[PDB]
Amino acid sequence: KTVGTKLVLTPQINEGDSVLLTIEQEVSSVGKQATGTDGLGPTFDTRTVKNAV
Amino acid sequence: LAPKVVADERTNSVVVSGEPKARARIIQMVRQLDRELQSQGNTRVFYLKYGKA
Repeated sequence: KTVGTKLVLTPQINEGDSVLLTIEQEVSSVGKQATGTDGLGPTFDTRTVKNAV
Repeated sequence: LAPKVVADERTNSVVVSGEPKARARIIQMVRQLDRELQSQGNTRVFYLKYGKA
C-alpha cells in the first residue's frame, strides 16, 4: 500500500478559466517504523479528502 | 435502351451510360451534387467545459 503524501488528481478545464478538480488525497503514516498495533497488520494515520471542486 | 446512372467510390467517379442529352444533363447533375460541406458538417465535436465527456 502506498502511504505518504499522495495527490491523485484528474483536472478538467472550463473553456475559459475555472478548473474542475477531481481530488483523492491524504497524508497517511504507519505511526512509528519501530512501533506495533493492538491489531495484527500495520495501521495508518491518514488525512484524506476525495471530492470534485 | 435509354440513359442510366452509376458511380465508383474508389475514385469517386460518376458513370453515365446513354445519350449525349444524358451527357449534357448528367454533367449538370455531377455539378449539382459535387458541392462540398460548408463549415458545419454531419458530425460536430462539443468541447464540454464543466461536464465530463
